[PDB]
Amino acid sequence: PQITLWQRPLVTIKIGGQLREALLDTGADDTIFEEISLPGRWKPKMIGGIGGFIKVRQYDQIPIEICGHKVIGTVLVGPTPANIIGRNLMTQIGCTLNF
Amino acid sequence: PQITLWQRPLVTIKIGGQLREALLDTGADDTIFEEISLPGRWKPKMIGGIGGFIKVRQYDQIPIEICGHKVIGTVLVGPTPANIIGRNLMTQIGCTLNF
Ligand SMILES: CC(C)c1nc(CN(C)C(=O)N[C@H](C(=O)N[C@@H](Cc2ccccc2)C[C@H](O)[C@H](Cc2ccccc2)NC(=O)OCc2cncs2)C(C)C)cs1
Repeated sequence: PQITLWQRPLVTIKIGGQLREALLDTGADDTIFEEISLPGRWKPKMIGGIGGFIKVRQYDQIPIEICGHKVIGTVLVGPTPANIIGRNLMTQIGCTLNF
Repeated sequence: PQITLWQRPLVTIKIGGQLREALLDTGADDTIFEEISLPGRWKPKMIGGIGGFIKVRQYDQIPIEICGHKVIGTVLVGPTPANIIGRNLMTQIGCTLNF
């Protein structure tokens, strides 16, 4: 579907049996969620943002449904104020920018 | 044109007679530049993001050229690690997300 930018580009996604809304963020290399429960092993990691850096957990090969699209990738879990779908996953649903 | 997301979506801009590269950021409501010199008055403002918040100057009605597209809008200047073009200007050039 095509989405204009008069409003924040929110998408509904399913991950680990949980439902959430996330922002399609072309300005984000990675995908991060605020508190969700994911299983298994992860690794420590720090993300750099506009206001500074945050410490997150890094999970790989995590199944994720973005607008009905099934894909798998690396998902970070950390203290973000907004759930974000990054380029690492937007690339997987074929999402592009147009103008 | 069309822009896939395998690489950060950078565009070349001209603003205040100065050249810069910026990220087409669908996850940003506003446009922010680190160190550029803009004329005129401005109003202090704070912006939030991953990592915390930062104090920035808010200039309105600033002529800016984005990939050859001449438009005008609010531009923030402040301690940001990367130049960002927000939704406030992306809508001006008719930029959309597609998948
Ligand atoms: C619900 C409430 C919390 C919300 N507020 C907002 C409005 N806000 C603050 C913003 O749009 N804020 C923008 C912003 O930082 N956006 C950010 C996402 C975000 C949104 C909301 C809250 C926190 C983070 C997203 C931006 O693309 C920044 C740009 C950037 C790139 C390189 C270096 C520094 C910065 N990119 C990143 O932070 O990349 C790192 C990563 C971000 N997410 C996963 S990895 C500013 C640039 C204007 C949206 S949702």
